[PDB]
Amino acid sequence: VMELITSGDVYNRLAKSIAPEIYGNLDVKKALLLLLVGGVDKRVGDGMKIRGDINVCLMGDPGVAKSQLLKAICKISPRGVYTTGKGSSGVGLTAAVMKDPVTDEMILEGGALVLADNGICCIDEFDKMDESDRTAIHEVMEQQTISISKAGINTTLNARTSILAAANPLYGRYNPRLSPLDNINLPAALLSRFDILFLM
DNA sequence: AAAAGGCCTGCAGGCAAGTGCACAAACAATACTTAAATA
Ligand SMILES: Nc1ncnc2c1ncn2[C@@H]1O[C@H](COP(=O)(O)OP(=O)(O)OP(O)(O)=S)[C@@H](O)[C@H]1O
Repeated sequence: VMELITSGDVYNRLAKSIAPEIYGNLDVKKALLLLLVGGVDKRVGDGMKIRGDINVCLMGDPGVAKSQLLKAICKISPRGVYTTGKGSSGVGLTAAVMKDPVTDEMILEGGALVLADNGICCIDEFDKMDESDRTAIHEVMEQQTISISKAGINTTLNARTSILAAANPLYGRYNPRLSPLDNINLPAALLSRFDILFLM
């Protein structure tokens, strides 16, 4: 580590060595560096916690190869996990609980997110994620708290996670005639939870 | 085998494309009125 700190340019060094198979769009790789490092927080004590994690989202077309960037990152991040928008249903991605009848206890069956705790959740096709399911993610902005009160079980399960998403303009490639945030169908109550938006 | 939690798809939630068009006013010159020139 001392070797690295001495080797200099470490910031832009990693900013280059990230995604070391693709050249260009340096800025988004910069943001990905900032995400994977994360590592801040404010448990204010005797009061409100503050998520010190990053929620960066994209926007573009297949030509951007953003799914490759996701493979890159959540391969580079320890604990990282990948998925798609429609890959896992709502209850599939958040959590599924079984009231174990043997000891009548709580079993958590690997919600994508809880698996994602202390890791970066890669997400594709976030536009088609069936906004009725956008509630779970929307829940994630309020990090490390996924509360579920159904089927005789009413308890919480925390997931320290940073979410990386990949979206598409609804009109395909892009609508020049229309303003931004039209291309980006996401209701502002989602952007405001995101920190960085990178339309490409 | 059916009744009770949960989640998937048929009905339509909806509205801009868009043409018809039924409102209006001068409209272009109607139809007729009234002063003048000639026997
Ligand atoms: N800067 C780049 N360096 C190397 N390959 C690139 C670069 N930009 C695009 N590509 C290529 O673009 C191809 C398209 O990748 P895809 O995963 O299909 O795109 P994408 O990530 O799905 O974008 P979305 O999610 O459809 S918007 C990849 O296989 C890359 O090889």
